[PDB]
Amino acid sequence: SDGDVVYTLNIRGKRKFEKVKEYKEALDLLDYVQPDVKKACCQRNQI
Amino acid sequence: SDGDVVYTLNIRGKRKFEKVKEYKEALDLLDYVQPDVKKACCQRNQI
Amino acid sequence: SDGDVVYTLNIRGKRKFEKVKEYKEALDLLDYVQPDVKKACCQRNQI
Amino acid sequence: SDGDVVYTLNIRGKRKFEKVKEYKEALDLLDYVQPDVKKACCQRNQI
Repeated sequence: SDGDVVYTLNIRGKRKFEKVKEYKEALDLLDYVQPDVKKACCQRNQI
Repeated sequence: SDGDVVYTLNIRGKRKFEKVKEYKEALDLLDYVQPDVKKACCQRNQI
Repeated sequence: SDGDVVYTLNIRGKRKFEKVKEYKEALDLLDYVQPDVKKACCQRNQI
Repeated sequence: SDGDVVYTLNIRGKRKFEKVKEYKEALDLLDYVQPDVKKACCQRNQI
């Protein structure tokens, strides 16, 4: 249910942000695509 | 391109691992689903 | 030198943010405490 | 009490790993240095 609560994360440091933002993008995509793509992803490039 | 180079990450601590593990899944997914779903994701649940 | 550049990351979704926010805190901490604590941390709970 | 349980995370992909490993490093540090350093970090480079 908690997927639209805009939680701002002011990350001081560009390089630092690049890491975190990569995680937020990844989390947003995790919460985006079908659960089955995750299974197929598991056997695509995951371990 | 480095997406199939098995890099083991021994994460001591269950709760800790749970955080990283989802990140690795999220990253695996970032490199999995079509770039267009990421665009649509941007307008689905991203900011 | 990019460690003090405020890069806002609006993370929609509480649970999502909780993960990334802990990552930004963790990164901010990586970029804070003494380098020797990292060595000791490496052998404290890191692998 | 879950900070010393070795949970291996085989991250396929170097670039991917660099991100997650940075998270695990950061998480390990979060559970390492004193909670007061986090407070001071908060007002050192955190937002």
